[PDB]
Amino acid sequence: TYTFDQVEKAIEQLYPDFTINTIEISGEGNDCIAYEINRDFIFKFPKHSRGSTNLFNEVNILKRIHNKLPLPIPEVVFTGMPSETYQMSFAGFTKIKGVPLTPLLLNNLPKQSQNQAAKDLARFLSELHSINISGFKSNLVLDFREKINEDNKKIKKLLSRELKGPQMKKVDDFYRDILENEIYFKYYPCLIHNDFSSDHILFDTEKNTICGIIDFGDAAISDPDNDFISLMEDDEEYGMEFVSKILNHYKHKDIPTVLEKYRMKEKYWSFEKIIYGKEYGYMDWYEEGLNEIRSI
Ligand SMILES: NC[C@H]1O[C@H](O[C@H]2[C@H](O)[C@@H](O[C@H]3O[C@H](CO)[C@@H](O)[C@H](N)[C@H]3O)[C@H](N)C[C@@H]2N)[C@H](O)[C@@H](O)[C@@H]1O
Ligand SMILES: O=c1c(O)c(-c2ccc(O)c(O)c2)oc2cc(O)cc(O)c12
Ligand SMILES: [Cl-]
Repeated sequence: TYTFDQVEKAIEQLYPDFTINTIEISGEGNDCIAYEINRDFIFKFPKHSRGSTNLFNEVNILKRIHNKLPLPIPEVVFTGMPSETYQMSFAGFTKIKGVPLTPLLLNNLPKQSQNQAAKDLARFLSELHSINISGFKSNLVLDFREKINEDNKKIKKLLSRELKGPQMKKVDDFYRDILENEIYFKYYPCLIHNDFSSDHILFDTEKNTICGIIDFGDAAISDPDNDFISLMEDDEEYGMEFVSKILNHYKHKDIPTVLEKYRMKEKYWSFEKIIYGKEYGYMDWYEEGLNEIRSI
């Protein structure tokens, strides 16, 4: 964690001409804390080394796709420096004014506004997924089969003395079932947002139109279907019906596939909670995942 004195000092070092008048905490994620500075900029500071690589990733991707997208995205204006601890010490982005398009907010909109929102997200995704990926930096590729095998290995290392025989057999089976299913690894890899959820979609209540996409730190080259299944959850997201509208504008050509990927992903969450948990020292996510795994 950081003091305001630390943030200001960090920025002053690299941007001595930049006058800081105001600084307040803007937000906080698992990877970075955000500061709003002079009410003009969002500055992200990594909470840890791992978070710093997401920050570093966001900056590189945003630089590459700048003015290629049909909706406003953060623009990099300030960058920090690498250390032995952080790949990037901080970054300052233009602030995009607006509020998040919550499930609540969306469902209260004129049926036309909802439909237009679905159209704007579709064409945003269409152009993003169309961006030319050759000449893209290292690390950017996220091969799904590589991910699952690596995860499987991790679950095995973590849970071998935590599960009983029948319970681990269930784990093996699930991972077996995933890996022997071609549709998961068959996609054309494209540049994807990879955390495309309602809290990263900023909305203009005056125009009743989406006015920005934020938080590219998870972006990668992978399965573009990821950017639909993330919006499709019923608890914290928009739901299968609204995403379906988005799918039509996208001109999507295998929607049951999208659906099959959604359901697999929802089941898979227990395992991510174990892994993401253990890695981020979230003993709460680990125990939840562990308890879920010891069940249905
Ligand atoms: N909270 C409970 C929910 O958790 C996940 O969904 C949420 C994601 O976790 C969020 O993203 C954060 O966590 C990810 C790792 O999980 C990170 O990669 C990402 N950078 C983070 O911003 C995203 N913004 C919203 C989405 N609804 C599960 O899928 C969902 O079933 C479950 O109900
Ligand atoms: O410009 C930004 C902005 O406005 C918001 C934002 C976030 C949550 C809110 O509830 C809100 O009202 C605004 O955050 C961002 C996060 C970024 O990574 C980059 C940005 O540029 C902004
Ligand atoms: Cl300067």
